[PDB]
Amino acid sequence: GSHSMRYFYTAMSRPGRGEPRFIAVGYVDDTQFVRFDSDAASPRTEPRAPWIEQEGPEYWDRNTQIFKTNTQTYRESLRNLRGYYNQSEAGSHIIQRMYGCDLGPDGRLLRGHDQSAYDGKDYIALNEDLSSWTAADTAAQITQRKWEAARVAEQLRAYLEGLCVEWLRRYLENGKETLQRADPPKTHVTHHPVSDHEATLRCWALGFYPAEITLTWQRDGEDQTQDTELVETRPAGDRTFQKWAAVVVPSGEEQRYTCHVQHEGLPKPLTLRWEP
Amino acid sequence: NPDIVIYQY
Amino acid sequence: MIQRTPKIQVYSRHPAENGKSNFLNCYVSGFHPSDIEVDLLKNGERIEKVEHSDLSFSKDWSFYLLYYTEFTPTEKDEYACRVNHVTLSQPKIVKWDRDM
Repeated sequence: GSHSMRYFYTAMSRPGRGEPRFIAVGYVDDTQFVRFDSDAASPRTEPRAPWIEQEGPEYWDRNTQIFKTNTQTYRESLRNLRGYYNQSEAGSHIIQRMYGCDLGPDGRLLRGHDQSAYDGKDYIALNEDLSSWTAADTAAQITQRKWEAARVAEQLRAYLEGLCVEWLRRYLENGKETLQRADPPKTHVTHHPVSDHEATLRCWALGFYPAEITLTWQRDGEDQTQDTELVETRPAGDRTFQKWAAVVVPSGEEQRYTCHVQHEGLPKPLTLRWEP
Repeated sequence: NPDIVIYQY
Repeated sequence: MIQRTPKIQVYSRHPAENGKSNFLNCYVSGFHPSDIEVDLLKNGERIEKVEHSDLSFSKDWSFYLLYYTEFTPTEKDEYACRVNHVTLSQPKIVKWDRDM
């Protein structure tokens, strides 16, 4: 599983246009709680969720030192990777990092993660065993040799099993009312004529949290995946999410179609039809 | 809270 | 180098109701690299006050951003979101449709 914490780092070079930008954001499930941007007026770590604002100056100062050290480290790493790939000095490149812990319903660690990408492609990732690496190509094997010599994986296992779970459990308690309460979707089916012979049936899910959800259309109990337009789950802007699924149906056959909804906040799945 | 495992690639 | 086209959705925070204050959202996702230009439009012209979320990305490494502004839906006014990205030969405009 029911909870997780993730940090997302993005480092972007911009030759001829200044120093590389480093941004870090932190999430508990689908709630962002922290941000750091090296391009800010006076780069420092900022709160982004009410339940983190109570943390003292020691917390923000330690985070700022970690993110400032990372800013310099990713600038050097971008230069290293440009060389490993024999790339021109003219182009912009990006290193991304995503890491964190996943806790089951019992509050116990299910899985630890630490993944990196270069220009949108998997580069190096810590394996499930929390001790070995998967390096996607010859360049990433150079980073693998450095990280094995530095014993990076042992340090990451200690973080993921220890401080990551400790801090995730602390945030989950300080924000119990907004993080542990699953808001069930508000659902409804709308109908929109396409012509005199067809209509769109759109099944809506609004104001739900967490973002994970399944919306499907069936015709006489048969899945309509090929004929369904399913939009990506999108943020409403108030920490809740939205999603819809639509099917074009012959006019007069709407009763044969059902929308199926599965979400954490719904103990049993829903079956909805258009109700004129 | 983020980790302090900071190494160049 | 991987480059991915942005997916664009234009919608309101709350169900549209003419004359009632709401928020107009333009959600761009699934793109790479991160530089992207997003304009919220009111009758074909740029909206002055527009805010945006912090740059983050999904499990597949693609970026996403939310651009948002306060608005009041009316019968006469048309809204849209205009997006440009290195993967697009020209800007892509998606009109706001209250039924989507």
